[PDB]
Amino acid sequence: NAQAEEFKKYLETNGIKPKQFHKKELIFNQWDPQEYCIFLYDGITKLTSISENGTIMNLQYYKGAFVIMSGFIDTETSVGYYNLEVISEQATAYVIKINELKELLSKNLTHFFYVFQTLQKQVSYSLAKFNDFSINGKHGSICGQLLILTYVYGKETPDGIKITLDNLTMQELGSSAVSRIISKLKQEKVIVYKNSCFYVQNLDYLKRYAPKLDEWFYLACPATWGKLN
Amino acid sequence: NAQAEEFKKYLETNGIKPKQFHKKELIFNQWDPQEYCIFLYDGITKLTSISENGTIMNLQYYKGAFVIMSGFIDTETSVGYYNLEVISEQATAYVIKINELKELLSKNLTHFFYVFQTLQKQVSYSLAKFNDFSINGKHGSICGQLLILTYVYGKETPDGIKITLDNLTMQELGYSSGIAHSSAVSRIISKLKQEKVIVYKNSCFYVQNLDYLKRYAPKLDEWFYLACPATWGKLN
Ligand code: NA
Ligand code: NA
Ligand code: NA
Repeated sequence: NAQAEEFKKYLETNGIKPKQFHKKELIFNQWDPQEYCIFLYDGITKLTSISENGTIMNLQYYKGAFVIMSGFIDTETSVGYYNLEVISEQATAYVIKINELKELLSKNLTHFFYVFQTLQKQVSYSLAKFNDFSINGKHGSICGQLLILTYVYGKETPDGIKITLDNLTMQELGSSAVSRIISKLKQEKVIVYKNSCFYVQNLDYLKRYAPKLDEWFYLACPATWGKLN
Repeated sequence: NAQAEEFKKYLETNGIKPKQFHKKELIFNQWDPQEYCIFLYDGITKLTSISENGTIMNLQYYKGAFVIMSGFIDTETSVGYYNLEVISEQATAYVIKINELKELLSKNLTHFFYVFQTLQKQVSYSLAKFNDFSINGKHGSICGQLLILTYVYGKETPDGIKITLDNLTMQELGYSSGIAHSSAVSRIISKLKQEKVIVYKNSCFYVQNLDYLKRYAPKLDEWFYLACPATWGKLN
């Protein structure tokens, strides 16, 4: 992603070094008083919350390249008691104190527009998820999450759209009601297991039940949307 | 709102004037290829998506002051086939072409942060809406909406905390909770009047048990505490 590679060099040329993380590590957590701006360059993470019970909740997924900010840019304070956990085997990330970021984004508007637009993609993603769930319920959410994975990691082949993604990580991403919905799609031959890999074979099925997330992808990632359309 | 009033001045000093919009008007629409940045200074609006079927989906709500951009600041293309409908009697908004915005947010950083901060409030608001819904479902969603309406439009009266809105439609109340049809909403509200959490009296909604709403809208209450601590402190 060109605009992301440019933001990478802009951070390095300004002295900011990357950092490695491993599965189940927290890049930022809900208890640190210091808030941070995260440039997830490589890997897959998830935003998590906790209730009074101590139930963990999964709220959002992020793949690199992308930006995640745990604090408001102006006040420099938490936007919510969230933790950012790595679920891939490794993840390369740049961690920036929010105050440090603003003098940094000031001296180059192009990178400001980059970060600014990542927030926009985030807003509309959540509204398309809500829109799809409002119509086709949890079955719409699952088909949407499958549609995203298909567009991002899918390669067209004779067996279908192979999800180029380790089966470990792919099993996690996809509650008891959640298990049954995924399997029924497997039952209906929407996504098939074959030769240690998973292939998507009824892309129209996913587009049908996650139509607003299919639009979000079209309006936000047209080039990635076009390869399989 | 200090930083919002300062954004108002910056626009008027650049030739951008306010515009009156009456109820049911669309400040931007999903069919207009021109995308805009909307600085809703006063009034109440809702984001909608209209299907070919002709059904209408209520996705988000905004009061002034706030900022709603229909296009991506960089590409200037649509972020989604959405409309911004006015649901208050009148509304006051500064309507800007996206390309003209990059020219202004360039010259001032301070404002650019302001609009940047609104986006952050949107994201964390949708995630808090979602969070409270996963734990407490439709009941929590409605509690959340009532709680925010209590914080923002709360006046202490002998009949509890009066929600100072007019024509405050029960259906518009459910649309904001993420609930489409009036059956479920009617059911939930019934249990709330029975449990003496709310009362429908002078054509209007009064809150009588604030702690109850906080109990089932914690993540949304935690959002307002972190997002609008001044307004949050009114009733805590
Ligand atoms: Na934090
Ligand atoms: Na194509
Ligand atoms: Na539009």
